[PDB]
Amino acid sequence: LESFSLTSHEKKFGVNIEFSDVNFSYPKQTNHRTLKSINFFIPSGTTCALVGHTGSGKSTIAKLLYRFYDAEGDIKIGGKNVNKYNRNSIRSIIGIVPQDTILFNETIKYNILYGKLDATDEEVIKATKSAQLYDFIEALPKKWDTIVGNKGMKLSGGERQRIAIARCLLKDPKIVIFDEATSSLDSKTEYLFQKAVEDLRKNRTLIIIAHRLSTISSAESIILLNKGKIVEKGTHKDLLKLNGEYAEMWNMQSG
Repeated sequence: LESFSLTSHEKKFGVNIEFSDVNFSYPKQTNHRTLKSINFFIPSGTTCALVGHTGSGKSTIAKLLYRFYDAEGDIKIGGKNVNKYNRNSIRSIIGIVPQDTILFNETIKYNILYGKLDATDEEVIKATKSAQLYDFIEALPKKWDTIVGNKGMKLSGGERQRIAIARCLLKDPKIVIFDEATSSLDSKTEYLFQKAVEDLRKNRTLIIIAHRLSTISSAESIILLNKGKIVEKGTHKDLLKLNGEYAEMWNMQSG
């Protein structure tokens, strides 16, 4: 098995992603599939939002890109089939910012550099400034050396996810998978999000798993899943005009 390699252009600007007639069920899910005849293509260096009710199969798409499970059908990165490569060379070009990040019981700086144990203090500062985490850390009583985790200072979900964003910028992958955990209790969370997304997206292919549709409206492509099937695809304006399920959700969430 080969090791995945990005072209020089791909390294500079990002890589495309395609799923072709992809079908999956989890090992214990012995009656039904979580994903059904999934076809989509993400152009390199663009953003793609995956939307849909819980159950739709949104997060399973990510797990298959990161090779957590094997699917039937074809997953291709940069036109190349992932089944020709060893898993670790695929994962090295993908960064996950999950809904919920578990912290090591260690300094905040240790938790960040885990993205790339190598990083210079300078790369670490830049990552933490992009993640919107620098003023939070400068204000801490031990700053960098503050012990976090479950013995240690407790961080919100928003804050832990900013560590995850920083880990990811340090990793510097060419694919970023970002499960959004903005809160409709506080509009600063979404503004922080976008500030991060702006830096995250820079010269990368970015997939956003969205639960709140407003985080996603300027995404170059939105894919709406309904029970494992992709039922609609396009940009925000087009999906509203379609007046289908994305328009229904959008209006419920808008009130």
